Amino acid sequence: WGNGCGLFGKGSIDTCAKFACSTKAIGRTILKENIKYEVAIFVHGPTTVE
Amino acid sequence: ANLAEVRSYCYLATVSDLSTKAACPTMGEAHNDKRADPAFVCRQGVVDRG
Repeated sequence: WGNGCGLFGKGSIDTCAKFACSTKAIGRTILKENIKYEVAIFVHGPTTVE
Repeated sequence: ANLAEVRSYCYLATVSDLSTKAACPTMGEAHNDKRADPAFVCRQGVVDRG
């Protein structure tokens, strides 16, 4: 009665809130011929600080 | 001289339509479009392949 209902006791309730995303802590995979390396060789021949 | 229902267990039929969203290894999980509406019941698994 207190709040509009005819009998006294437990009444059902099913509420809902919305959902979309903001900051996605994304993550991915690394499949193991596309691997190329870049090596640089120097020679301690004549030089200057420059 | 006014009852009310409470629950309803079923014995069932409709187990006719099918779906199988495939995902290759390392390509992650598989999301079946039939997951937007209770139109169907989905469950994931994995298959040995290549």
